[PDB]
Amino acid sequence: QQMGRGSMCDAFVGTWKLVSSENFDDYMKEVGVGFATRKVAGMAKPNMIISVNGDVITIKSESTFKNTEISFILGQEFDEVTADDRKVKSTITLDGGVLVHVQKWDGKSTTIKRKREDDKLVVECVMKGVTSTRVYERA
Ligand SMILES: CC(C)Cc1ccc([C@@H](C)C(=O)O)cc1
Repeated sequence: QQMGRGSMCDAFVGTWKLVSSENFDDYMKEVGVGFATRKVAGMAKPNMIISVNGDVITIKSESTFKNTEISFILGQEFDEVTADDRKVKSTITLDGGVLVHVQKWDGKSTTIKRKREDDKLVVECVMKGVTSTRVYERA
């Protein structure tokens, strides 16, 4: 083994905690999440952990609601069971330094974008005309 070099996604690596969430309930409604799930998922305050190992990116989310973990290679689709229990087909790419996560299921699609803004990691969840913004800071 030799030690690898860095990459642009290193800006994302680390441990992040949710500090603010706007219009997430409306997002979840638009996605089709049911009442009891929305209310408990909307109350969650996740720690999000992003790591890189070679070509593989891992995103872990930990909360009192659910713990999730996905591992992927940019541009390479995978199967994902989401925290709300949708079975989706997911592809995650970089677009100009934004991590773009598209989920497809049941003829529907939603996009989750992650972007660095100052010391924060901003998450933008989009379902048709409904957007939710979630802001994370370093743990
Ligand atoms: C319909 C919802 C429950 C799916 C969902 C949206 C956003 C996240 C992460 C990015 C988050 O910020 O918690 C996780 C799950």
